[PDB]
Amino acid sequence: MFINRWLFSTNHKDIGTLYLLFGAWAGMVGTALSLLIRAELGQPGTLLGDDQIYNVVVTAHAFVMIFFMVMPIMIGGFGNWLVPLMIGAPDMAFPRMNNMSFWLLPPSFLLLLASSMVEAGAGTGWTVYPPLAGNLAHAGASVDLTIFSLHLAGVSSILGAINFITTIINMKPPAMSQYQTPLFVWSVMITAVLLLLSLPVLAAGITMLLTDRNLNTTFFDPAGGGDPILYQHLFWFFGHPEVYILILPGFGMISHIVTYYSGKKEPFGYMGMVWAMMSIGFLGFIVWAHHMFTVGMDVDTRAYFTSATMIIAIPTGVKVFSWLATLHGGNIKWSPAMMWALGFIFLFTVGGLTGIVLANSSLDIVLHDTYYVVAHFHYVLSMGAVFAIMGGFVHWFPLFSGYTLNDTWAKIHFAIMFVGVNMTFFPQHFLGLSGMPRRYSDYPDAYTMWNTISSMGSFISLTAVMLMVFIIWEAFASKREVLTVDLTTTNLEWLNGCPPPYHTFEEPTYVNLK
Amino acid sequence: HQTHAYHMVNPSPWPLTGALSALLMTSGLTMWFHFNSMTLLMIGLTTNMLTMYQWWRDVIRESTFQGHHTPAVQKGLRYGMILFIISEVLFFTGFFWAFYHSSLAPTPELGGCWPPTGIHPLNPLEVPLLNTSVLLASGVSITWAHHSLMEGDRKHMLQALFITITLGVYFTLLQASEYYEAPFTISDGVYGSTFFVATGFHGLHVIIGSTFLIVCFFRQLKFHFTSNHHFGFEAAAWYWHFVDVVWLFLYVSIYWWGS
Amino acid sequence: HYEEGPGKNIPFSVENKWRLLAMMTLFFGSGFAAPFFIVRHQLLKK
Amino acid sequence: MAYPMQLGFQDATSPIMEELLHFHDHTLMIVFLISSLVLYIISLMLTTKLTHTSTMDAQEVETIWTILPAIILILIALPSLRILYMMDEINNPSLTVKTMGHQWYWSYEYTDYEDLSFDSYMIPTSELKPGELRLLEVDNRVVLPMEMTIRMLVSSEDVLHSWAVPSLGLKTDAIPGRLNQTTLMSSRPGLYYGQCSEICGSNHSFMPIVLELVPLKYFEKWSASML
Amino acid sequence: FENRVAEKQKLFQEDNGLPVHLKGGATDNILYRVTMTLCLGGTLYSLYCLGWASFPHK
Amino acid sequence: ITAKPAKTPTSPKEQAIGLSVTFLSFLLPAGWVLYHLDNYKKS
Amino acid sequence: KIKNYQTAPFDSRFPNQNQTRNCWQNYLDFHRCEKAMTAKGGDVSVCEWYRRVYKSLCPISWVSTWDDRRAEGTFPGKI
Amino acid sequence: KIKNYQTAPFDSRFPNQNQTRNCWQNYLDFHRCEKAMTAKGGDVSVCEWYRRVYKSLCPISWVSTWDDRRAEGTFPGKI
Amino acid sequence: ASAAKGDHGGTGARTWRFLTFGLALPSVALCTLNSWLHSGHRERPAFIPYHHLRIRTKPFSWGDGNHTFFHNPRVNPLPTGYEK
Ligand SMILES: CCCCCCCCCCCCCCCCCC(=O)OCC(COC(=O)CCCCCCCCCCCCCCCCC)OC(=O)CCCCCCCCCCCCCCCCC
Ligand code: HEA
Ligand code: HEA
Ligand SMILES: CCCCC/C=C\C/C=C\C/C=C\C/C=C\CCCC(=O)O[C@H](COC(=O)CCCCCCCCCCCCCCCCC)COP(=O)(O)OCCN
Ligand SMILES: CCCCCC/C=C\CCCCCCCCCC(=O)O[C@H](COC(=O)CCCCCCCCCCCCCCC)COP(=O)(O)OC[C@@H](O)CO
Ligand SMILES: CCCCCC/C=C\CCCCCCCCCC(=O)O[C@H](COC(=O)CCCCCCCCCCCCCCC)COP(=O)(O)OC[C@@H](O)CO
Ligand SMILES: CCCCCCCCCCO[C@@H]1O[C@H](CO)[C@@H](O[C@H]2O[C@H](CO)[C@@H](O)[C@H](O)[C@H]2O)[C@H](O)[C@H]1O
Ligand SMILES: C[C@H](CCC(=O)O)[C@H]1CC[C@H]2[C@@H]3[C@H](O)C[C@@H]4C[C@H](O)CC[C@]4(C)[C@H]3C[C@H](O)[C@]12C
Ligand SMILES: C[C@H](CCC(=O)O)[C@H]1CC[C@H]2[C@@H]3[C@H](O)C[C@@H]4C[C@H](O)CC[C@]4(C)[C@H]3C[C@H](O)[C@]12C
Ligand code: CUA
Ligand SMILES: [O-][O-]
Ligand SMILES: [Cu+2]
Ligand SMILES: [Mg+2]
Ligand code: NA
Ligand code: NA
Repeated sequence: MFINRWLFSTNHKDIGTLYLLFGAWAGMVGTALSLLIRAELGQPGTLLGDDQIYNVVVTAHAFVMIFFMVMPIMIGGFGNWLVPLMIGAPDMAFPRMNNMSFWLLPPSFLLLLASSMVEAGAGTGWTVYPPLAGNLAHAGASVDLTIFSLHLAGVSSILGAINFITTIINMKPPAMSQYQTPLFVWSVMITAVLLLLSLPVLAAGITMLLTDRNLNTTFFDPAGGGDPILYQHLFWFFGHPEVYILILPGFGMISHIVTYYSGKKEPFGYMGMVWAMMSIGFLGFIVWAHHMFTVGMDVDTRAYFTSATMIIAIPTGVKVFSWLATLHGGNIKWSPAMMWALGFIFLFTVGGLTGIVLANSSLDIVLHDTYYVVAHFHYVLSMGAVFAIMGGFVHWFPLFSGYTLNDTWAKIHFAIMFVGVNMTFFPQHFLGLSGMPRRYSDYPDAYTMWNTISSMGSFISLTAVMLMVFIIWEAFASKREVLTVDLTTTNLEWLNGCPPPYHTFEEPTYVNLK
Repeated sequence: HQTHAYHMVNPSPWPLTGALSALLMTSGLTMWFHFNSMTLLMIGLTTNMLTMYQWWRDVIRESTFQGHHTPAVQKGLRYGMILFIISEVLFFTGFFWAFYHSSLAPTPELGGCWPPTGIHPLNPLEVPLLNTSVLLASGVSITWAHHSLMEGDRKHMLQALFITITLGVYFTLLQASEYYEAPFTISDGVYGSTFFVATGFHGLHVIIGSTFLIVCFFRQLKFHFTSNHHFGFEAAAWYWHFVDVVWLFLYVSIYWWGS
Repeated sequence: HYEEGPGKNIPFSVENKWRLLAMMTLFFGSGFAAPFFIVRHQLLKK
Repeated sequence: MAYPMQLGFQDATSPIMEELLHFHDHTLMIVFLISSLVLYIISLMLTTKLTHTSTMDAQEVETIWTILPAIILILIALPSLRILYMMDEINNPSLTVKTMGHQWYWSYEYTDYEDLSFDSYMIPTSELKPGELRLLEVDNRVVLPMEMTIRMLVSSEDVLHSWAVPSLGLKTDAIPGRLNQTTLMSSRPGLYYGQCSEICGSNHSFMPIVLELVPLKYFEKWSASML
Repeated sequence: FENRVAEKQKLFQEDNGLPVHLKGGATDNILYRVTMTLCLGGTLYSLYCLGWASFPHK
Repeated sequence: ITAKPAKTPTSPKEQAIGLSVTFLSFLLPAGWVLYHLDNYKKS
Repeated sequence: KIKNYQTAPFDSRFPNQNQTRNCWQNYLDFHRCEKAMTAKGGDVSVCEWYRRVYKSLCPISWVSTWDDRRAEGTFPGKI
Repeated sequence: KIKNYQTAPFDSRFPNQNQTRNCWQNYLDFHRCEKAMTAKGGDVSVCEWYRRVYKSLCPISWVSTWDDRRAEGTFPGKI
Repeated sequence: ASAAKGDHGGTGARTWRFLTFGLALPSVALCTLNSWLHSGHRERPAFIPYHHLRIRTKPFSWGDGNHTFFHNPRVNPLPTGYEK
């Protein structure tokens, strides 16, 4: 029965639980890598070794945080748990294929582990650009294992996307239109469309790198008439959509959290929120070359990409102001999830704004490949995606588990993490403006003070991660079983109790048309 | 028990065996490329085939033999197959992008021209044109099979499907011959790279699509399809038209315009 | 059928909070420790 | 070069770098303003016992928060693109220099008349002369004439690199098989520092760029001295 | 051929509690065990190969 | 949210144990590796 | 000899950051001209402009490799 | 180099019945070559092959019109 | 386009069979004839060891490392030229 239940699952809740466990474990791996980065940089000189071992750490840090922590938690975990419940569906459309999307991830992770253990690792950046990633500058199996790791993660997410789109279009109550589904469901559906379209291009690109490395193709090798920049286009055609994939489920959870703890039955401006997510998803496909403003493209192309990138601020700003307008007039419950969501709104805004700085190709010449970029994306990832994850985890942990957290402990955890991430990343703006490059194991002496402070911040965030593990333990250790929650009339996922039975909605909801 | 129409699937081992088969094929490719051994790769290919065989066998048991494919379930599968074909289109888009990138801006190493110096392309009016008529013809014959099935005509459905499969096999044998006769190779710079990787992934999809049609042929021989309910046949036809359309883009882009 | 309810819908047991603490400590600890030992492995390798 | 506790850009050494400084000041004002408005409005929403929980109409307010950001974006893009097109202008240089990235150092070629070339390696910390800068000095600097429009051509003989000099506003990727062009004009003599800005393997952190800007007559004496 | 689908319908709807991947009878169990043994053995073998490849060799 | 009282309440002493054990499980292995870095960069 | 050459002027055919083709074109133009002026009975001094432009713009290793391949008979451009 | 010119040889670039571009290209080549020479000081003698070919192939009225347009400043080809 | 054919009334099995045997398979037959006319081997070209062709950055994982997967000795030279 244990093997049938946990290895042969066809149940959306159990598969969601597997994803949350997997992503939590991955988050520890990714945290350890981030501390190794910041230990290397925490004083001038060399701690570990040269840039090879250092950038194997950096490369792994990124792949783990993006592919094994954020996407499994948001899409595999919250998505599987919540989407069927929020539409009254009895499971996902392809409940058995869903289980394969999960079980492809431990093999994917194993391949990433193997890449770092064989030879000298893949010290390429998570972008894996040739020729550094090719078979002369990275001879041996490491980069190929990294490519295969991405292939399996890609197949996992493509099949998961097919499952989520089909479920969300086909398995709503017959009276419920698309404009009566909750914003988190919208956010997953749009994320899934972005995955469906972008991951096959990445797959094409890394397959060409594989064949350049092993079958004597020359897609990216000038000696055969190839072009390293073609790889960059193919990678970023996926890689910009990918960052909207990382944030969109977060936006959907933030909408639910802000609505709930404002005591509101609904988010402000529902159709505007749907419009904004669809707009961001669409614009996210036509801006990729803002990752390439120093490669030598023609000036009119740089002007187009500057302009198209900045217009994404418009729909994003509609969401930010609509969250504020959802708070407006609320009976505010200062829960720990609400604290995560408020921190999200402000810190995501700061990071989005430094993204708009970077969108200007002229200024990006000086800022590209510096820590200003690192500061931008850790505000949206370490203080946006992660805050949405933490807010959703503390909000929905009682649903998934049946047990309550200690709210005071969760508030302490939020406070520590807030200090730690801001101490880590805010000084990195100064390091970037003043010219410290990315992917360096050591820096000119002038950069010491802010690197020192940034590394001290990373230890504070480590203390938060450790505290989080204790808090989850304390909840399972004490076994305070949920009785009721507020606002079930507008939060259907709670209405089958905590945790919901293995099978829910065996008798579907009744919704009439009138 | 339930009063919805959706399918609650029995707990299954095939997701796990499929995922493990992926691990074995990828680590197996790694062993083959770097440690001169095909062992793991052969295991992985075998377990992958066993997994697909048993998984789709079970989908047949669930639908033809157990009745779980209600119209709502069928509608979901229709969406699923369309979405899968869309992802496959985007996969090929990456290879077309590579082809146009290289051929519209030929670098000095090629001679600054396309085709590169020293490359002698196949004549697109010879076997490539024949291959084009073969796949176009198989799109007509599969449409005849579809209409025969809908009209209840077992004999002509089987005849038309057999013709469709024969043409797919003919394409595959023509392409295998052309690969062998080609005076350029995958190692002949970016010309050979784009030619063989793009037509090679296409040829793989022809083999997949032909295999799918063959599955449909034997299920039709076994009376699985009704005149109204035959989604495996519809999916294999959609996939077949997709394979035909990719070929037409390859033919116009790589064989003809790129010659 | 499977067991249902709080502490029953999970692949690990919460019947004893100290057994649980050991499990969770092995689980999260092993993930946090793995990068340090891989780095050690690479530094020792050569 | 950067100095301890620096918060902003290195002092501008070229006219284009000064334009970027003023453009950054303009854009950072907007970033600070919007950031602080969002922070303020959050606090405003959270500090009243007054409530309004029934359905709120959104149409009117969404005009304002699409049109106002649209105007702000235009006010950023206008000077942004002005500077972009300024950088691209025909400048008619008096000198062309090539640099080739390598693992892990830069070589330079001055082949307008004489066929001069040389390699430029980081000075190891153990060999620094007293008062010289850790990770930044090189053995052979890029000698160049000040107050003159110079064409720099950038490529690589192995993996990607990127050739950067922050105080001149310069960063041009070094890509094998490709010859990328940028223009260099220093308003002042002196020593101007930069570092490799595309991950390139083991010693990415340790292949700096040092320009040495000198009057034309001194540049000519230096080139003449290489015959 | 003759249409024997009704007899397969009877077989696969038999109330024997078996999951669909085993409902065809003893052949199903054999094929399943072959498949799982190859997967789990090959996975163990792949781990061995990692250990071998993780240290300098040849 | 409302909830039943804890079935198995976790006293402050019990919490100090779980917290210490949790923190040690992160800190000791990494500590051991980092302490021995120099011992690795010579072997 | 209309000279006093300092460096290669702006060429409207090659107005963008990628100057690869500019180096390649002037290298071909020099060598096509130098071949014309040998096989038909003239002076290579007529080819000098292309020579100065490609020498100014082209990486020394590119010139060296192209020269080697012309001598080998493997240069893929038409001269 | 030496002569013995009889008529314009087969040219693989223009293998078909329409020879318009063969006449045009050789006319352009001659006048391009000639401009190149009369500048740098050298000898139009090196241009002679193009001159013989275009004179062989081109209708007199086409040459005459193209010459008139070059003098007028209205010739649309690049020389 | 309407092409130049003409049928409908009802697109059905009979019409698609008619297209299969009356248009599609005749077209295959003609292209097969065309192809078997222009078959027969071209004069293979002089070998020139162009550096953008016969690329070898890593040995192939089969044979002697130096032969492509569908190597044809008659028309595929090695980096050092044609084989004996
Ligand atoms: C929670 C705390 C954790 C601890 C970690 C820190 C957290 C950050 C809080 C710290 C809150 C600080 C609020 C404004 C900081 C600006 C510091 C500055 O002087 O900036 C200088 C400029 C460049 O300037 C120059 O070119 C020359 C500078 C010197 C001028 C001449 C004066 C000479 C003496 C200098 C004295 C110092 C002046 C400072 C003046 C200070 C005025 C405020 O650098 C930059 O662009 C860096 C910023 C890039 C983009 C971030 C903008 C969004 C922030 C708005 C809300 C804060 C979010 C923080 C995120 C968190 C906020 C809640
Ligand atoms: C969750 C992840 C995430 C998100 C959501 C974003 C969002 C954005 N990003 Fe970012 N980005 C990354 C993750 C992300 N990014 C990563 C990982 C990289 C590095 C890749 C690498 O090289 O490894 C990167 C790199 C990157 C670059 C390349 C810089 C370089 O390498 O030189 C650029 C350039 O344009 C950019 C811009 C933006 C912009 C304009 C947005 C916008 O979507 C932000 C829009 C939001 C707002 C503007 C705030 C809210 C709006 C209002 C309150 C309205 C009013 C505002 C205005 C009028 C301006 N990003
Ligand atoms: C989601 C993505 C993500 C996240 C969260 C982080 C988090 C952190 N990152 Fe990372 N980072 C990247 C993605 C991310 N990073 C990427 C893409 C790059 C560029 C790679 C490249 O150059 O190739 C990068 C690069 C990068 C660099 C630059 C390296 C260089 O240029 O040399 C640095 C340096 O300080 C850094 C530090 C950190 C630190 C200290 C944290 C810390 O804030 C981490 C603190 C811990 C957490 C945030 C908790 C994580 C765990 C969970 C959320 C699970 C919780 C459990 C449950 C809910 C059950 N990162
Ligand atoms: C009957 C043939 C006719 C149709 C073609 C059918 C089969 C194609 C099969 C697979 C194609 C997939 C990979 C494409 C890789 C290259 C194969 C290209 C097609 C091919 O077969 O190319 C051959 C080379 O094969 C080679 O290198 C070796 C090829 C074998 C090793 C491939 C290993 C790489 C596989 C990587 C796949 C990654 C997939 C990831 C998908 C993830 C999606 C999210 C060409 O032979 P040649 O001798 O160079 O020239 C002919 C000269 N006479
Ligand atoms: C470098 C080498 C990398 C190798 C990576 C290999 C990784 C994968 C190993 C794959 C093993 C596959 C085993 C067969 C999977 C069959 C899935 C399938 O067919 O799933 C179906 C749904 O997907 C649908 O339809 C939609 C259509 C079916 C999709 C099947 C796709 C197989 C995956 C191939 C990879 C695709 C990537 C595409 C883009 C490049 C059915 O869903 P179930 O939930 O099962 O049942 C629902 C019941 O109601 C049915 O009665
Ligand atoms: C040389 C030998 C090589 C062999 C290699 C083989 C590799 C792939 C094999 C090809 C795919 C075979 C798929 C067979 C699917 C059979 C199951 C099926 O068709 O199942 C049908 C459902 O369709 C469904 O799940 C739809 C199922 C969709 C499957 C789609 C598969 C697409 C291919 C995936 C792999 C892509 C790889 C890409 C690589 C880059 C069942 O429903 P019906 O038909 O309505 O019947 C019910 C009626 O009887 C009621 O009256
Ligand atoms: C970036 C994340 C890491 C954050 C930092 C971790 C915080 C410190 C945790 C303590 O770790 C322990 O520290 C001891 C030193 O205090 C080490 O004992 C070592 O030192 C002792 C005395 O010098 C000897 O008794 C021991 O035998 C010898 O192993 C021991 O191995 C190590 O487990
Ligand atoms: C970047 C991509 C080329 C990728 C490649 O090198 O492979 C090219 C192909 C088509 C180009 C676009 C088209 O030429 C249309 C537009 C032309 C404008 O001058 C710039 C924006 C513009 C929208 C171009 C942006 C960019 O250069 C595009 C998108
Ligand atoms: C028409 C559509 C749906 C209305 C509905 O059926 O409920 C709504 C939803 C969101 C609206 C958009 C958003 O409110 C954002 C923009 C706001 C401007 O005031 C008008 C254009 C603007 C782009 C809006 C146009 C239109 O009214 C949209 C697109
Ligand atoms: Cu060279 Cu980084
Ligand atoms: O990517 O922003
Ligand atoms: Cu982007
Ligand atoms: Mg870069
Ligand atoms: Na360091
Ligand atoms: Na049908």
